[PDB]
Amino acid sequence: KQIFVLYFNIFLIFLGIGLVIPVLPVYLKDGSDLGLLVAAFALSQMIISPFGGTLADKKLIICIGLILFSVSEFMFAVGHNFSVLMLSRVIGGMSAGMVMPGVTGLIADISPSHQKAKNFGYMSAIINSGFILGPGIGGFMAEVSHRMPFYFAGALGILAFIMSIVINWKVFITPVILTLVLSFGLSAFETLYSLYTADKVNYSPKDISIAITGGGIFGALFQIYFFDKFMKYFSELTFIAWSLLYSVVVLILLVFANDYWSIMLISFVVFIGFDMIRPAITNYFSNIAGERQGFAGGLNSTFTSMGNFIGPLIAGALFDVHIEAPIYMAIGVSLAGVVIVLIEKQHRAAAADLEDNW
Repeated sequence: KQIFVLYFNIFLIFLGIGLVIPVLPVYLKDGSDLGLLVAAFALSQMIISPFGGTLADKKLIICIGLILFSVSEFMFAVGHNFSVLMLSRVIGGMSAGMVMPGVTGLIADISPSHQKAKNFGYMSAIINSGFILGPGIGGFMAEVSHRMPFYFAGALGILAFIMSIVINWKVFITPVILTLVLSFGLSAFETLYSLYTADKVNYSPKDISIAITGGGIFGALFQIYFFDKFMKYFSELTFIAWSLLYSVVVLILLVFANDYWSIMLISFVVFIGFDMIRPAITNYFSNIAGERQGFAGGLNSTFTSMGNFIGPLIAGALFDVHIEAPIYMAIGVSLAGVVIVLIEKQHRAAAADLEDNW
């Protein structure tokens, strides 16, 4: 019971990131502006991640972050000016950066024995599922009212508050870039996808929402089942490389797909690669520094937030330049991740053979 509330809390916190994706066209009333709000959320989270951890060193921080998230969501619901939306996004990012440290601290202590190694993988899966389903749930809730999703998210924030009431940096260079790859490959893509599908083949908010929700659900189920079943076939690095290659294949063939049902079916299966990448990256981080737990989680969080900042910002500009440019951006970032994985494999093999020769 006391663990499920934390999972729902972090799910809601990361859902608040993408809840603005399908509705901001209505709120704007006149690319970069669309990505600016999610960038503000991510930037505030990244700034107050180390500060949030320092505060957590001094819990009530989770409750205060939940209250701040609720009030931020409510002012976004009642917001009408660009400044108000900017401030609401900033407080939402502060809430995220004050709630995530508390959840990370409490989940490690709550999980007994060796269960925390898989608990953190499940937490990463929850992060990815919430981040992906954000736009889908937002589009579904916007059907009754375009202002509705923020009232609904604020309400769930109050309910979450009530329920909660009731070293060497040489190695970390590899996973961190990978953390900066996935968050770059995913967020930017998911920031543009809607608009892309609204311009290339003229989707509808209902169709966009059902496509995103189906992709997220299929990706999450495939993730859990065949991630339990798939770590035996390959290793962590080979699995990451293959997932990046699969994501590249899916994105490339999505670029050359114009039919309605083809686009829908590929969107149902486009989120498998990232959903399998994220827990693998978390396991890589855990293996890299077992003793330095929490610090590795801190780097994971700050660089995930940095990726969520960087992705949409240039994704909007590239979209303003070319309609499918963010797709090429994501493909290039995933190819760079593949190259980095190969380089790290070469370095690992060289070190291993050197040690064996010694």
